[PDB]
Amino acid sequence: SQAEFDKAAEEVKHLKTKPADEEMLFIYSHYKQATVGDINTERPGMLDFKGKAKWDAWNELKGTSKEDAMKAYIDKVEELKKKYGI
Ligand SMILES: CCCCCCCCCCCCCCCC(=O)SCCNC(=O)CCNC(=O)[C@@H](O)C(C)(C)COP(=O)(O)OP(=O)(O)OC[C@H]1O[C@@H](n2cnc3c(N)ncnc32)[C@H](O)[C@@H]1OP(=O)(O)O
Repeated sequence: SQAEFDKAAEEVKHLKTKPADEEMLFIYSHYKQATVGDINTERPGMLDFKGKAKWDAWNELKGTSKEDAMKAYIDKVEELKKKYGI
């Protein structure tokens, strides 16, 4: 793992706003892969925007490598910074 990623996790959660879905979706899938990996949970079903989008976005990366997902995750947090603050 690469702690800077977790640090990014704190930092992103500090964003004075909850970013737009796409940006959220990226952080979510990247964080979910970066930490969990092979999605093995269920499909929310009930909700779409917050249930399938964020599950789908992660299923779409089901077999990735932590560290990479971290770089992109963190780099996304950096991108967010510009738009939302951090
Ligand atoms: C529309 C579809 C995509 C977005 C769906 C919503 C969830 C997206 C998670 C990705 C990160 C979102 C960051 C938004 C928050 C900010 O950027 S700063 C926000 C100021 N806003 C508010 O106070 C209102 C919104 N706040 C929140 O959502 C936070 O209070 C939050 C709940 C994130 C605090 O986290 P915590 O209480 O510690 O844990 P959970 O409540 O379990 O976290 C919520 C979901 O996010 C996943 N998660 C946890 N930590 C991270 C990091 N670092 N990156 C990405 N995702 C993270 C949790 O797993 C949970 O999702 P899930 O398990 O999929 O249901």
